[PDB]
Amino acid sequence: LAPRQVLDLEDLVFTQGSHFMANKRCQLPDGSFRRQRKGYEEVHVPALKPKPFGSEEQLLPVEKLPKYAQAGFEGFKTLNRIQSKLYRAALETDENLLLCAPTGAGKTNVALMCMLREIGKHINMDGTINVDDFKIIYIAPMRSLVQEMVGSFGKRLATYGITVAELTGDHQLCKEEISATQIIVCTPEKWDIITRKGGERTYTQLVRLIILDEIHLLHDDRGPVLEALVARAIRNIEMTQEDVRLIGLSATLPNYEDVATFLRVDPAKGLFYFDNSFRPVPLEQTYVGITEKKAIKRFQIMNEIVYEKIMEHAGKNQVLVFVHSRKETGKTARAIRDMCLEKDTLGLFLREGSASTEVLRTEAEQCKNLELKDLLPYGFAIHHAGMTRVDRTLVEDLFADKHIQVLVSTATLAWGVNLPAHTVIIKGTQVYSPEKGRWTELGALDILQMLGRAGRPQYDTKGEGILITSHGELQYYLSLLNQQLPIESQMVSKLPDMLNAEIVLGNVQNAKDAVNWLGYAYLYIRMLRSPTLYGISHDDLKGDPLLDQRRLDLVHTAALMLDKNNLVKYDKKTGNFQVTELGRIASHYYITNDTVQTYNQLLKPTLSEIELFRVFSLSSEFKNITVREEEKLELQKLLERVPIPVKESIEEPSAKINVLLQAFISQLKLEGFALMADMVYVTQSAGRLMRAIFEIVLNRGWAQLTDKTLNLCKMIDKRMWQSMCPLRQFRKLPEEVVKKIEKKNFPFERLYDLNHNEIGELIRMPKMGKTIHKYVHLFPKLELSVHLQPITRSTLKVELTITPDFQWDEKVHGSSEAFWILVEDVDSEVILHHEYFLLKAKYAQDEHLITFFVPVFEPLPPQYFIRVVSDRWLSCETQLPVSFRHLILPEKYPPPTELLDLQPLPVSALRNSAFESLYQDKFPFFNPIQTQVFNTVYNSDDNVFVGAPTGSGKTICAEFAILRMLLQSSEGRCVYITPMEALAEQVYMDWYEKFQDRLNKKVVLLTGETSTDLKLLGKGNIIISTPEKWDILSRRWKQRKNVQNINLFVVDEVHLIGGENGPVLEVICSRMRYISSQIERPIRIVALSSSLSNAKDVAHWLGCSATSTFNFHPNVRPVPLELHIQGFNISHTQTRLLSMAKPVYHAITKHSPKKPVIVFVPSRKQTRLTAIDILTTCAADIQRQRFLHCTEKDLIPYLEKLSDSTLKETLLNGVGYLHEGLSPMERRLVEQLFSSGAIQVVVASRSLCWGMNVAAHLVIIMDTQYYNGKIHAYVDYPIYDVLQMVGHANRPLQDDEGRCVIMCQGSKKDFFKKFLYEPLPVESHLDHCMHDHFNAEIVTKTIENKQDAVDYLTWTFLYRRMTQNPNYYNLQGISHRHLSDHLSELVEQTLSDLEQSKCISIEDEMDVAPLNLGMIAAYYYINYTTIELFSMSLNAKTKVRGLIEIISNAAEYENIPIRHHEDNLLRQLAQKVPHKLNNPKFNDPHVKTNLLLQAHLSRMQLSAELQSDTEEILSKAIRLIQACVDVLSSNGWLSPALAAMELAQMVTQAMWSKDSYLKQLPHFTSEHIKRCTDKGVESVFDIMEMEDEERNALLQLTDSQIADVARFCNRYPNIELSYEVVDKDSIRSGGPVVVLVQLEREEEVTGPVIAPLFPQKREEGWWVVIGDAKSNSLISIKRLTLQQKAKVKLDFVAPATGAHNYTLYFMSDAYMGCDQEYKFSVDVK
Amino acid sequence: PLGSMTQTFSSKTEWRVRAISAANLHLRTNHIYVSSDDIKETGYTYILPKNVLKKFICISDLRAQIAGYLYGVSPPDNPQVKEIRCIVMVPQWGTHQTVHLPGQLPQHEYLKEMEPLGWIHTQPNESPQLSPQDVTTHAKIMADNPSWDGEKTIIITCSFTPGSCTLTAYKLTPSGYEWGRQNTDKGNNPKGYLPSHYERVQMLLSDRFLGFFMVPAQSSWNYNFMGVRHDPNMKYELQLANPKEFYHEVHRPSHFLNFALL
Ligand SMILES: Nc1ncnc2c1ncn2[C@@H]1O[C@H](COP(=O)(O)OP(=O)(O)OP(O)(O)=S)[C@@H](O)[C@H]1O
Ligand SMILES: [Mg+2]
Ligand SMILES: [Mg+2]
Repeated sequence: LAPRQVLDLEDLVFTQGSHFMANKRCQLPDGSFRRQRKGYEEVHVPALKPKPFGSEEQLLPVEKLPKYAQAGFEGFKTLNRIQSKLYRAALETDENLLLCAPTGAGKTNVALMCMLREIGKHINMDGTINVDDFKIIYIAPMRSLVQEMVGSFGKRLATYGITVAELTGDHQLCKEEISATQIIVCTPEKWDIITRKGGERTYTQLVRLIILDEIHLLHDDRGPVLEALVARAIRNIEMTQEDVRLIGLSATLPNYEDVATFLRVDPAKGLFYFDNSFRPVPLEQTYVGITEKKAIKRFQIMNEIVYEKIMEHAGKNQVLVFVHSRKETGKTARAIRDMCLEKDTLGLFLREGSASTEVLRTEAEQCKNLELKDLLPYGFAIHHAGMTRVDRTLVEDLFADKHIQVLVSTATLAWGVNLPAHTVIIKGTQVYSPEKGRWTELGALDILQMLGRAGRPQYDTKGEGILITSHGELQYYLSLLNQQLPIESQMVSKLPDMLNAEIVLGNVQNAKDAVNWLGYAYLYIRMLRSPTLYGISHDDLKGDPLLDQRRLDLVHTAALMLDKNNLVKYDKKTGNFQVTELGRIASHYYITNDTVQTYNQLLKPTLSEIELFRVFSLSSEFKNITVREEEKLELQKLLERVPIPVKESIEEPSAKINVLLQAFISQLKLEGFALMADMVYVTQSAGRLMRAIFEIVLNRGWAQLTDKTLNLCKMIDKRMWQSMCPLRQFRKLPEEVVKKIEKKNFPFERLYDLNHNEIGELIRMPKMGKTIHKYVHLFPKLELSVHLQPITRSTLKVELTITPDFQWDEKVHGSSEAFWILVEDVDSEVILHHEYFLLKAKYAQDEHLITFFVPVFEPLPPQYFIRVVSDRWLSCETQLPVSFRHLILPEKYPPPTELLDLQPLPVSALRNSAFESLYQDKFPFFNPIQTQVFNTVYNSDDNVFVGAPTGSGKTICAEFAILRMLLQSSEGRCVYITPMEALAEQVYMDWYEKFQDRLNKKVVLLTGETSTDLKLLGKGNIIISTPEKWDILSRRWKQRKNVQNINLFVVDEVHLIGGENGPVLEVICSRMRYISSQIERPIRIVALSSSLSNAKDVAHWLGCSATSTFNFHPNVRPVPLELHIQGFNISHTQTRLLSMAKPVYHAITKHSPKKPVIVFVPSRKQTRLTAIDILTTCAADIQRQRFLHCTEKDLIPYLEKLSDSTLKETLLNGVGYLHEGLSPMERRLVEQLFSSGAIQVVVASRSLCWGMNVAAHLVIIMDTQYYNGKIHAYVDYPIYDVLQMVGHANRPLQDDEGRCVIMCQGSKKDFFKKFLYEPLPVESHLDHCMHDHFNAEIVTKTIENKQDAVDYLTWTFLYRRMTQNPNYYNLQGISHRHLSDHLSELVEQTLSDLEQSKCISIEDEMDVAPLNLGMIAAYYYINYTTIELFSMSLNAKTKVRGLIEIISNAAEYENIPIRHHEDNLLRQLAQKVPHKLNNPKFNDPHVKTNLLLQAHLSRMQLSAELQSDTEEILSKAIRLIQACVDVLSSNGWLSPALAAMELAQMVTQAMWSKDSYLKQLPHFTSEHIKRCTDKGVESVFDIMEMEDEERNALLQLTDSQIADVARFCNRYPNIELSYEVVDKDSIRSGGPVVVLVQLEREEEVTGPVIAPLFPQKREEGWWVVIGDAKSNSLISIKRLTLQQKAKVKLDFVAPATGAHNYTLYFMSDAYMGCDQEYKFSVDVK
Repeated sequence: PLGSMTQTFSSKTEWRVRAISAANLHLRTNHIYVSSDDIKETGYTYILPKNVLKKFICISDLRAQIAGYLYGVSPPDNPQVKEIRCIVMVPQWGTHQTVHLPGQLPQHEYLKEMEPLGWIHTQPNESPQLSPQDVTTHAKIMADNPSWDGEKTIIITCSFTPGSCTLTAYKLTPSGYEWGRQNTDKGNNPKGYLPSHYERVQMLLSDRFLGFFMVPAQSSWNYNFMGVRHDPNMKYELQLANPKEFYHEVHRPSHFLNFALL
């Protein structure tokens, strides 16, 4: 590192670019001669004879290729010379290949054989390709060639069904760049601008093959892009270890062996060099060098040579002349025609009555192009990109049919179409380059491509390529076309811009990472074989053999240039690089580092439109643009008329660029051949340049400048000014009708209000009416509603409703329409909030709801502004003024409860040795918070509310109220509620040892399965549950005895009532208050919460006296909390995470060098990346294993027990990580090592902050938002999750303090400061979850009328916040009857919704009554939306197949992700299941569950996350099946009801009705029962009857496995049924008939049902069914639970008289093979 | 002598130099001074919020005058002061001396609970006395609208002093309200015009509150580049939004439309 130097990069730059000639001498093949002629020189090179065929070199026919690859070669018969030598290395080999051959040898088919091997890897059995598993990149030099090869590749592989497409090129939104496509054809600059973008939600992970076509472009100025692409993909292999195959196709030029090393090509395997002898058509070369130097005398001399050479082929061979402009093509074609009529030399082109001159004149008429019409009859033509396309194919078709004799075209024809010609003339080799601002020789690729078209493949025995150039350049083109122009590196000119791209991507973070990155560049390999050529002496080469110091100086020089321009922050002592937002803009938008420095200097919020055009003109991309003397007059005419004034004078080039940009927007045709060329180059780059300026000032909050730059982007794209009508943006319209609309001065916002009759009268043109009326409504337009929800006197939540007010048309709007949401302040000066809105055509007629927060000061500003500007359309904007004159702010929250300086209370005050044993050894005294409440919790029976920060020991305060319950009544029962299931299990683990293992009082944990929760209630003294598991049970409180009798009710973390599932938490506690109200002896309620701002509202809502209200605030945490909030400026998520990687390590060494540290990350993949990022940063300081306070080997009884690869390498150095993808095997081990002090750092994801049993001294929250896969947008961390993560920084008996650093985006900095230092204000959202709870209160008859529903609402927390914060609930007054009218409409709309879904009955608009449909939804805790859909689809002939696509569409399954990383893994499972689907497309969560349910029924083991995805699918599947059983049986449908009853036992045990019934027994194989028809065994009862002396054999198990075969057989339910018909004779038709069924369980069973492949442990449910099977009509049905003695009665009424034979079913819900069937007859009278 | 010969001509519009001049008006918003002197006082203190003042300067022009109507309130039980709370921009075109406003006054629901306090207009040069044309304008508005009281409506002149921005506020007298509506002379020294026609009020800039703007609905306030479209009996509705700069694109479409064909 030490002694470096700063070099001069431009001093080491090859200025000539592709024209740089590295070879000093040139030797021509034998037979070459040269003549001196009329002031010029001609050099002739003879055609090379083909090389005699090598030994073992036969042409391989396509028949001998692999059979899967012949479809791509359909139409070819035998591979040529170079292809037959490459088919083995391409199809049967994964090596990196580099193929050298002259243009035309057929190198493309070799790349096809590489693409076919890749596609052959991902085919499957069905005959297609899992095109979700791979992607190929084909990189072509010219965009014209990219279009052609997409068509040919798309046709050659159409038989495979594979998408090949050119890139959309204008979509960072909805980037369907790929996914659908599998072989992307692009340019080097196009693929690099994609991989430069962070966030690997991209599809570059699937790239397995990269084809670098014409890789000799490395010698061109565009070469560095290929070096950056290859060095990035190869270095990416070293970190992912996922191999990527690189295939290079090059021309015959030196240094090919260096290119092979640059591509990681083994020189003895993948290197193939075929000299120009392998050109399929021999080529005779003729080079003409002009010694004349006069301007136009050389023009005439060129015009004489072009004539005498055409005459040498006139009449015998076609000639294709190449010139370098779309204007000289016509001038030259007329030049070598007018010269011929001047000599009567045209009877050679066309014969006497030629067969071609007839159609050459009959189609010269239909040509309709004036330039081509003149030349076509004589046998001449032109071709360029400016004319039509029907003309180009017309010229191509006539030339291909040997009809036109002379074609004068430009280089676009050589790349776009494969149109060969016998003779090819290159008239001049000089072209104007606006980038260089001068005239430059042609590129090496263009020359090789144009002369490659010389010689048709079959018609010509040889080709004749003619090169006319200046005499001083003959030595160059001789070397380029005769395998003697070396391929060199042009990278050092673009090294700073390429280094910053890797800095932004995070691939390089210091100088050592850049030196390693530079080692993969082609410059490094060239600097090793020829270091002398690259300014390195051979003396210094061996004083630095691998060029470690030279690369270090180049990196040091590039880093200083980047640091000076404020893209990088270079720490020269550490070599570290710090990414900046400015540095990210330049890389993502392809801006050079000097231009963004000019932007950072001149961009000001008060910038004019005048200066803005000047900032653009100073872009360094126009550094070579000058002002010529012949351009000054025509530029003076426009400078004095431009609409935007220009301050600088015409002498400076910055002025000229400004005038050309304004003229391009005005669509003015200029004159100067360099002027229009300079104007094109300025404007084709203005799109991305101005787009970068827009993102710069938008993220800085400059409202006035953002509106100017965004409009300049649209004015450049649409080529029009704002002053013009926005109707010209519709291309399907004549241009002059709108001009008569504009000069008619009337606004465009008017025409929306008028019919299609007055439009023609205003514009004075009733000619076309409805046309303009059609396009007026096709113009995008949105209407903005808003509902202001004040959270605080300082914070305000806003709900923006966007209603589209325009008719959609895919022909105009496409697949989506983009808009910008901008929230500006009073003066329209600061953007308080901006987010990105996108309206897709799929929801083009739906309202969109957007939510965001904005700050507010108390001198209530007049108004804010919400603007919704279109991203593409000009003059398409809607601004909604948001006035604050009527907004009602909430009151300032009262001061907290003063923490009394009380004397520290020991456990002495418990005065119970049995209770004191639970704490006296954990700690000596309670914290000051636990002592203030002790008197009110332990010595009182009043309702208590304790609001304290997370980590204040509130759980012990809940134990105070529990310990009191056991003294007043040892058999007392208490129910503890906590919002999260992760909290419930750890509380269950803690309270089990304390209350059951020491006090022997039974504690239980609810399962969410109603089969067991009611049973743990009766026996358990302490019941632990979550809101959902308790809402289902307490819904039947007036009939369940054990619910209304509990002595204590503790709700924990009740501040989550404002969270997502807060309403359910609000219903249960409001219900407990009402039950204690409707009963004697009240139930004590203790509420624990984080410190609330409106804590007394919660205390009032739960009946807590002000004496019993303990509202503390975050300033009284027992362990002091030092909170730091670091803002980060980068708006890009993946780039912002990189910018906080090093600060994560720096915060560890600053706040907790020796004490444990927990780091929270947004994603699972980030857990490991950060854990590795921390370690290499620790090793960069040479402090390896600093976080390992244990000895390296005292962990290998813990370390080598995990399945991950990196977790064991990171834990060795003292850093673990936790995420959901890990085991439960793995998490409890890392958690133990963390609390053991063995490891100092752990990296847990945001998913585990609620279920972690470890605490640390320092908690770093890296970023505060995550990515949601469903909405495909980033979601902010809930404030309840942030409070929980900070709470982990708490170690009472270990540290004197707790520290927490929160790294967030700069916009969210002030938000966390106001909601972490002060109490949290919480609101209710029950008003959005009213239907399901209202229905439950109607079934239980708590709400019997509409007045009851209003009375029920007054028991809620929602009713009390309506007066403290009316505007939050869209109230405008807290007056008494303002509440009623708001409460009445809430009950009127909720009851009408249930009445529409046939769940409740409304009588006289006052009385309500529940229907059986609603009684089922309330009994099984199912959404009314789900049960309503269940009634419309359940039919009389429904079976097990129709049932699973009804349980599928449940609203309880819409909530788990659709992962399109997997769709083809589900598409083939649709072929795996025994039941096909109807019209299946796989972007619906209800179709995924259907495939996931069948995968579980067939025991198909899948992912680790989709296995756990079914665990919560099956956690609700039982209640959904029972709901259908109650619906099918209610309608009198027999077979579907029993099929659903069998679906229950099928789900419980994961089988089918067709599968064997012995699949329930544990440890049986898969195909164990092909060992039954061999030995006569079918039922489960057979094994219990097979002799023990011989059932020892056969089963072939492990004693262990036949000790569990019994435990299942013992508890396998077989029950003896007894049934009798009461009064068989006294049965009158129409009278009562009862069937008595007695069950004796035959047995004596312990525990629940044995079903290992089901999460919840269930109980044995049974049905008793009566019906006539031949009629398919259920008669009687009854649920029941059988202990050992139970009797059932089934009463119905008899139909007509006769016989009537019925069926007696006895079905199970958790066991297959136990359903009995008894038939009987009932003589009726 | 053309015996050698002549040259050709190049056209230079005058707004181009003034457009570059208007691009730097934001530098004046940081040096805004008010007049104190020894001008006694008269009653009613007028407080002008700085946000609408700085916005009114940046949308101005250094030579062409622009005007804005004043609407404001006073604190609850303190009627002696007058807080300006909104400036209304209406279609207008001005010269270096006066401004041309329509006969109709701003009528909107937001200003229903506010009282008019006069009008504010920019001035190219700082004059020691109120302009005689300003008496004619203020008095003629009072003659057509009785809602403009003589002791309540004022005229605030934002004079363009080099690098600065000095504010002077006057009010009309019964002598001034009279002669003002009699005036048919657009001169700088008309007749009957005496310093007995106006008296200075007290004006205090402050940041205690914030004002807002009101611009036309389907229109714009600047009509200097389309004076033919201006007519003194035009009607207009208003919207709650901030005004655009003087040389904004929508204020001079002819400069963009005529440049589209050369
Ligand atoms: N096995 C073959 N037999 C006969 N003709 C072939 C065969 N393979 C290719 N050709 C044709 O030979 C012509 C030139 O082939 P190309 O692959 O385009 O030349 P290339 O220069 O090596 O490839 P580039 O430079 O990447 S476009 C094409 O028209 C082919 O269709
Ligand atoms: Mg090629
Ligand atoms: Mg708690």
